Amino acid sequence: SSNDNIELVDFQNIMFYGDAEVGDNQQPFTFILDTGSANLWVPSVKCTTAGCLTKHLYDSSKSRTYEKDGTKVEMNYVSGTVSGFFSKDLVTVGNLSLPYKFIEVIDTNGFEPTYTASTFDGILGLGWKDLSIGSVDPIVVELKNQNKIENALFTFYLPVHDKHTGFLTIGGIEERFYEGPLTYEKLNHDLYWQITLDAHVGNIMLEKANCIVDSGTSAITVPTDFLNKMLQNLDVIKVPFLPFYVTLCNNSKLPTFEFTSENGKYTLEPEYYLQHIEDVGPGLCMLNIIGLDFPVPTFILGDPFMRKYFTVFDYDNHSVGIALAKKNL
Ligand SMILES: CCCCCc1ccc(C(=O)N(Cc2ccc(N(C)c3ccncc3)cc2)C2CCN(CCC(C)C)CC2)cc1
Repeated sequence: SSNDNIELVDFQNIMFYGDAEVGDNQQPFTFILDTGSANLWVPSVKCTTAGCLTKHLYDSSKSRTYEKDGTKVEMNYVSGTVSGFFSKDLVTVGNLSLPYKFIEVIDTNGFEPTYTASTFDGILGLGWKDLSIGSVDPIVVELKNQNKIENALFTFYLPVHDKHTGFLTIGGIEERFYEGPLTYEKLNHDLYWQITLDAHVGNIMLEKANCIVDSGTSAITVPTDFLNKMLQNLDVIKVPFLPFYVTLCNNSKLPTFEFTSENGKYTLEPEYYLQHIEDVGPGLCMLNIIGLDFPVPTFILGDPFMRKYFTVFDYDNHSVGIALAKKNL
């Protein structure tokens, strides 16, 4: 068949991770595979902060193919800076390798306590060129330019806890991952993977909303007027001053999301967006839904939508393909 398959392992419903390697000595890292960002971030041996000391670390000096670039990278994150510099070396994802401009991270003093909390070493972006720091070409675009993959496209088939493992697949579409038709939705900007759909939840309707498909987000985010409208009378309880909503897991009044285009119709039922706190039926659950206002009405179709729908990200045809994920492998 061909095609590069990268196993996705789940970590307690919050996130999933894939393995990649750096340098020709094959230095192993755990990565967040993030369609909402466009850079490869790797922690350096020269990083000496609590947490870096818990992570797998990059050592340029052990790698014959290291290629100095040193270009300073400064990123003032929300109260605390993340900083490093550019390096080039041989990145290996699955069974493919290529030279790539990544960011060797020196300091993580604004990505805490997030970094130490989780068990990933780095972040690997999969967005578009215009979204990167420096002007780095997307890994998949490059692999196509270097004739290593058939098509400039990747797919996500996400893990489902205690059910199956998952895959990022580079280079072509694999039939085993889905059921039903595979409809395509054209990008409306080459930045995030963003498409135009009509969003409809029972009575509430919003025509031609911007929908970002993003593996790096673990909620469905929703415009706040939408959320407010849609939660009235649902027997849901809002924990005061925090983006959390608590419900019995069997609340039969929970609504289904509806996204429609000319080409297709996508729904996301309660069972896909509930987090189970406890299952002593009727169970306690939280809604995996955040209100979030963008300059333009936007939905972030994150991990919950991707768990149900298999997704194709196509650089060549400037589009996202969506199909129902096979319940099993
Ligand atoms: C070696 C470590 C270096 C990594 C440093 C770092 C780089 C980039 C980002 C970031 O902005 N990211 C990447 C990022 C990915 C995952 C996370 N985490 C870990 C996460 C996600 C979901 N749930 C829990 C935790 C944090 C940050 C953002 C996240 C928000 N995205 C929203 C896009 C939306 C479509 C508008 C844009 C990209 C953070 C830290």
